[PDB]
Amino acid sequence: KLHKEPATLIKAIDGDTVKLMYKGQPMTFRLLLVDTPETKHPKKGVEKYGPEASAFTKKMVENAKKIEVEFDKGQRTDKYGRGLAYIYADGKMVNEALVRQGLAKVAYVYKPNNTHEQHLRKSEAQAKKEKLNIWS
Ligand SMILES: Cc1cn([C@H]2C[C@H](OP(=O)(O)O)[C@@H](COP(=O)(O)O)O2)c(=O)[nH]c1=O
Ligand SMILES: [Co+2]
Repeated sequence: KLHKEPATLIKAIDGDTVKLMYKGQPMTFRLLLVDTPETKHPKKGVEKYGPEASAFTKKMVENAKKIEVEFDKGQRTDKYGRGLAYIYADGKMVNEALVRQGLAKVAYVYKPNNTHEQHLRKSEAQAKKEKLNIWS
């Protein structure tokens, strides 16, 4: 099945991208199955709820005692060299926490890297029926 491995926070970049020390190497990790509003790129840019999604991920990983990464069963990095994982901060999955708050939408679902897709879609449906943030 999937397994969690330890990692150490270096820096949170924005809502869905964080830099971590993993097995002794610095890497940027991109959260599987979600897309947060942009803070960066001019062909996207500071989007509504981008500042709040970044701050939520930053708060969540900086205050954690333990960060764990869980790779899915397909490729572990994307075309930019970013690690593709589910990230956990004291056992809470950051990717699901964002979707549950309406600060991310379920996106980039590429098989076989989709083990938690239904769990995330269930949380996104709840954030939409509660009209949270993106969905308000
Ligand atoms: C989440 C994810 C993104 N990506 C790619 C798709 C997009 O490519 P392009 O940049 O060509 O559009 C980009 C989205 O990342 P960001 O949302 O960080 O921009 O990263 C993957 O290749 N695999 C993944 O699992
Ligand atoms: Co994004």
